[PDB]
Amino acid sequence: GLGGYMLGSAMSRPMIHFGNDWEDRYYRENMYRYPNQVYYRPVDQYSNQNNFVHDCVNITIKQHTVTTTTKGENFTETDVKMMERVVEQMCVTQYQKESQAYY
Repeated sequence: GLGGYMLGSAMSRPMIHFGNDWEDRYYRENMYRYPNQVYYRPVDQYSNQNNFVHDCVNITIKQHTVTTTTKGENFTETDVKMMERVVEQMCVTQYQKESQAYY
């Protein structure tokens, strides 16, 4: 749970076309190191994905930096920015089992 949320047991690595070839490659080359689990606050009612993705691209990104750097990993500012796109996806990629209606 992590308290307020559902840290789902695992989810898929997304694939995302960044609009630049090397930003696609940057993420893809890194998708192994990147999260395999994210928090989600469920869009039961609120609606637009960005509104709930707030607590994700906040607290998931924190919990995949702080808690990964703890073992001696380190994701750069760029690694983190790349992860934003993946975390907005993953949070939905999880609850998509309803929210394919929304996304």
